[PDB]
Amino acid sequence: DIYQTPRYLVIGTGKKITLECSQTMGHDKMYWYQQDPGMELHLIHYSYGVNSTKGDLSESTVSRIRTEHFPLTLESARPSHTSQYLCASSEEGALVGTQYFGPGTRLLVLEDLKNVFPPEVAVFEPSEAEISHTQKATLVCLATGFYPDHVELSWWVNGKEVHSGVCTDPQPLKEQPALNDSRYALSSRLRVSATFWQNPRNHFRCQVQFYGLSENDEWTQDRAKPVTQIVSAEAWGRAD
Amino acid sequence: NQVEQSPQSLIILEGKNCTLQCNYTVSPFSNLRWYKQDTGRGPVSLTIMTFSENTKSNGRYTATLDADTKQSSLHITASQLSDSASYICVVSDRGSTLGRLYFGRGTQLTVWPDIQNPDPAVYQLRDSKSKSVCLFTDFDSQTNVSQSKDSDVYITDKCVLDMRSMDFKSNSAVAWSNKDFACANAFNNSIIPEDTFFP
Repeated sequence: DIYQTPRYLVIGTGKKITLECSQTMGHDKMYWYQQDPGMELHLIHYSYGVNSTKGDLSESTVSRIRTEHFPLTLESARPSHTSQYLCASSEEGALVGTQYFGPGTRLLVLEDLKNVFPPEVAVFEPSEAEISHTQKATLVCLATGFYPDHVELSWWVNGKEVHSGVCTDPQPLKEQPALNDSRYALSSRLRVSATFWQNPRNHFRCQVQFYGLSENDEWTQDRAKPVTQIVSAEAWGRAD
Repeated sequence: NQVEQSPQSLIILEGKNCTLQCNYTVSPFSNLRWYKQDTGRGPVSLTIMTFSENTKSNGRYTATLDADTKQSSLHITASQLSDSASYICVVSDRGSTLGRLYFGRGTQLTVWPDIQNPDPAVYQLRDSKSKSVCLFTDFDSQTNVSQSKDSDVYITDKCVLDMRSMDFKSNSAVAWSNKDFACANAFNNSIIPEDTFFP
């Protein structure tokens, strides 16, 4: 496949960034794209092969040394760089082929990191009214007070992640939208059969993965450093 | 721009068909491809075409290429919720060393569940004790629910939920506040139908 790390990165001005792109498909051609919100994809760097080094869009540099690796580097970071970065490769075709893309990186460059906050997660159990009415049970999860917007919320039932019966807000809400830098809130729903919920041996866990600072980063504030971390909330099925 | 897409966006119910348009001034022409980009994720190659092949098929997607009029169409059959995404027409051009790609602005497609039996209701979810939540659910798709900041009360956008084993789909929206807050307050008469279950 084609891989990229990190998915989310928030960093201060002046620091050096390196973005990872790797493929086991043994493709010779590889591409880097910069995509702003509601923006078209922009070719930034590309490589024909294993020494090949500038795309159609104009500070970053790329390094092709070993076939599988095509990392991208920003020597000195600036807010201007904030954007999404996609990497791609190409298959065999008439001498571009089929283009494969990675998950991309959401890059956020802030001048000050004092605003970054970890989320608070809470689970709310199904109402009795809904159960008897619809013979169904909906749980709601809330993640709040988090900045920046980098977050991944997931549901785990009896230890295994579940994608079915799950709905997550496409976009998070600003808590104070009048403010440019504002902590967020995000909700999700998991809906299961009533009897399923009514089994007490059933475990439900809402997990939010927050992408914050690192131990390496400097923190002068009173509260604990808002590092990358997992915040969870859980509920056990209720027997009526 | 040398790559043009039509329409800008559209909304269809699940199970129905739609056609997307692409027109290009790119010269000299080489090949034509359609990408599907889900929200927040990376583009996925669907079909690639050249002047020689006027048609290509990938699953429920079928692409057409008229090189004479410089136009291409993507036809989705029996649409599904997972079809909601931006659709990008990419045009390739001949080159001195190798290649160039022209990405057009995508066509936004949104697929809604077809709700045969609506059962709109508003429930209050038991407080975590660790703000309380209200749940407006089972309403049909036409219903418009958006975000609201009045005052310390919050409301989210509607979201489709698919229970695959029961072949069931439902829309929901959530509202919460720390305050006076009651569920009949969060969702007022606009917009909720005249028949809505409250306990």
